[PDB]
Amino acid sequence: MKRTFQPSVLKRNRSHGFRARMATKNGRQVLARRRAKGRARLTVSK
Amino acid sequence: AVVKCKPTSPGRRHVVKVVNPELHKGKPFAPLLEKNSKSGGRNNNGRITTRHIGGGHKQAYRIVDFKRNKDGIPAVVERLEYDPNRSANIALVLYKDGERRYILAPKGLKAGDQIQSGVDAAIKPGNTLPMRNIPVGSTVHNVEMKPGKGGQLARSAGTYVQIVARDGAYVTLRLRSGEMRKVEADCRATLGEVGNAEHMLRVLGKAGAARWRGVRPTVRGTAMNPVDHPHGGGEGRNFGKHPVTPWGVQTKGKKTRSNKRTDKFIVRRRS
RNA sequence: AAUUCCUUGUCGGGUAAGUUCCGACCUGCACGAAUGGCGUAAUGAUGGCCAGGCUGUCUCCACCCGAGACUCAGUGAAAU
RNA sequence: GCUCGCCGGAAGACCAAGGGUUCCUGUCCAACGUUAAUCGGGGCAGGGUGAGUCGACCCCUAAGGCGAGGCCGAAAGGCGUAGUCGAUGGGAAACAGGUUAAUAUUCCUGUACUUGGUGUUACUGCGAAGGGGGGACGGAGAAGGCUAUGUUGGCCGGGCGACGGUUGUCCCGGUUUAAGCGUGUAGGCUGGUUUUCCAGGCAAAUCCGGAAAAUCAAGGCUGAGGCGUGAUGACGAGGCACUACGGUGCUGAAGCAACAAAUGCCCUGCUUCCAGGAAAAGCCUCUAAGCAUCAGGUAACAUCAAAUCGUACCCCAAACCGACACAGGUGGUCAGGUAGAGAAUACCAAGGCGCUUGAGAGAACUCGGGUGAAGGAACUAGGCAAAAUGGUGCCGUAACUUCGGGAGAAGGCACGCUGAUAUGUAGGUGAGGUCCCUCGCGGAUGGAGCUGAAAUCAGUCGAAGAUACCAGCUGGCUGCAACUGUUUAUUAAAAACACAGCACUGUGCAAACACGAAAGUGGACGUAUACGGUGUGACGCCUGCCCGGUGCCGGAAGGUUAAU
RNA sequence: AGGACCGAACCGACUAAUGUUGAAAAAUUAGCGGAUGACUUGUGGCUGGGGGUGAAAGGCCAAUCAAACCGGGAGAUAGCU
Repeated sequence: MKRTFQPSVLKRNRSHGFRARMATKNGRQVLARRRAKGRARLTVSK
Repeated sequence: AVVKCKPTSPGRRHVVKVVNPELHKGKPFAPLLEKNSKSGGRNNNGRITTRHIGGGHKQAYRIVDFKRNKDGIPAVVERLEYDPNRSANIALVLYKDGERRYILAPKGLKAGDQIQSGVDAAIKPGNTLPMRNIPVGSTVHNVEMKPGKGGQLARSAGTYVQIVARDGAYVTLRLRSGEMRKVEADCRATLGEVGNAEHMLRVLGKAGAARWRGVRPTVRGTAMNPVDHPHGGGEGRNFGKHPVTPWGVQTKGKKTRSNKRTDKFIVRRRS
């Protein structure tokens, strides 16, 4: 059957990317949480 | 021309169609078309507000001339054309100075006939002139409401507004719903009943015939479950309510006119 | 009767034999007129009954062809 | 390596999305492969992706996002104007041959084209954010011209057959060539031209639009294909040197015609229909301030420049989504032969694979199949499952019917092959020759060849001729729903939902109604023949009596009735 | 001509058998319905949790739906085990 994660890098970036995180306030809060936790992959890009 | 379709298929059994052979068999006047795309009933918020809107056929918006503020310049009528943005066919008029325009086609106005706006116009169908001048009893259409705002009333297919009494600076004219209403006397109006008076005789015949116009299915309220509609579920065909809209408010009788700053113009409400 | 409890109502058809089906009757527990009544050609992977043809569905199973089961060599689980 | 089998509208080939080295060579078999492994998409090492034309980047926009000022909002923020982004759309240009272990429309060879910059020569009114044209657009159908492609013949090279025959009305293979440049055809649209005048294109216009004359009637635009050139090249069965045996350098014949023919091109066409079928730029044109020897424009010539990013490889799959080397999912393009209506089906070509455990045996019992004596639903909740019908032609066809249907109703007869009619008929195509000729891609006659049903008469073989695959079971009575449709992804596909039609009801436009604290948006760039809500549900005969109750509407003499 | 008829691609899911520590957390095999339309599909976009969308099944909203997932109040409360 057809599963649920049918990938596309265009949609991936334009949905959860960095240029789309820092657009709203909650995005920069997400990045703040991650920079504080120490996560090495801040976003989904690359 | 109402044509009963031979009952070959079960979807063509009940189709009664209107074939006006004098419309234009071709393309429209391109410099008066403009991009008109759809919504589905979803405003800038994104959420559906008007229900039962969506899909259908694509259409282009014909800029139709409702003010008709070109006074003094006579105009021939080049052709009659379908308009899908509307219910009444549109005429393509050509003035003397070359300018072509789109007007609503009044009853019995064929190609090659002179129309003319202006306070000096002769009394006949087509002529747009203020209601100061048109006599009492004259069947007009495309009435304005504020001087200089454009036609707003008697715009549908075959509907006409009658002038019955001018008093002072106002005219009390009888709308299509039998309502009486006073508009001030500078508001322009065209003469005649709008054309295509048998937009009401046709039968769509099938369900696709209506979905072609972006008319989605209209689910009965009494089918849905009690959370989705006040009319709610219930084993068997159960109603026991008092009829309401999907939002609680009464229907089948309750009045909803609640605008006062325009009531001083209404004389006698509808039937 | 997608409505009827007594009920396998009573009568006729169809069956050697019919609680289901078809047609009348009318004592409608507890039908009924747009939460529509009655009738309705065509349509339906729709519910019920019947008939022709056909057959291992069956009286009643028999043989045969392949995949496993079985024996050998290699790898090698699971619930409890 | 020689056989055998399987797919062949795929299980072949090229991509897009996705992956990211899985690509190619050497080396290793500890771990991964459901076993072994010398093998591998595994480990280690090295190597490999070449662009002015292909695709991104770039110019332009759709739905849509962000959106300076702005309006709204306790703060955060919401909407939105100018703008600025956003392809899944519009915009300039390359083909054939060869080569590598792995790249090639990128490298090499031969032949091309496009867009700009600068400089010379000649002619010269050039210039927007503005106007106009154009780009610019639907469904369905019909056949006219063709091509791709295929078949047959001719021509060339080779063969004379392990077993009867095979010097021929025999067998096998080849018979390929583009972009570009030139010609301008089948077909499609279209009147042209010169002048005068103007309430329009925000202003101006020499352009579009409108009007009035003359004026000729054939001009113009578009356009598949063919033919010439590209090409005395390239490619070509080969034979033929050994040179490190892998093929390396060499020469290299024929390289034509008829017929059939697309779902591809003319065609963004033509006809018809109602449901009325994107936007902006690139491109041409007209002028505005501005500059008018200059600038700038046009044409030829000369040179320069075209940057940067991707290119390996899989791509219906062992490399993407499924925890797996998973019987599942995934969009586009190419589409050979014989039977065939066919992209079904069966056998095959190019090509690709035999599904990463085998070997024996031939028990019960389970899975997938074949056949069956006599009977033929007796089984059973129920003809569930299986059997049976299955094609084309001619005849024939019931009650009922909304006059369409029902209807492929039901039911009968024929079917192979050979010969004759007809050494191949009707029909399609149409050469050579003649005649015209406005001399070419012209027309008329003529019929050469090539292709070629269907039918009748006769004969002959089998138990059987729609011989395999493929391919309706049929008839009567009835309930519900008119019908086509949608629905519980993953136990319910229905009598449920929808529906066209009917009624009530609200709604006079800053409409009701809805999302919003609001701005505002949808309704709608719509106007009562319109829009929202509610019930019923095609069609026909109709829809009875009750306003006590609870609602809705209208009245309001009187009584009770809050803040103040 | 047509929400026409037979039928492949394409879209679905009526019956039966197998499977049910499956090849598969919904499939296979033999039949099956629509197949010029209220059809289907690729790419991008919009609607967000008492909310969406809903030809209406309380269905669908990342194998979760009579109120999603994640973090927090939180070591909620449990006269129960």
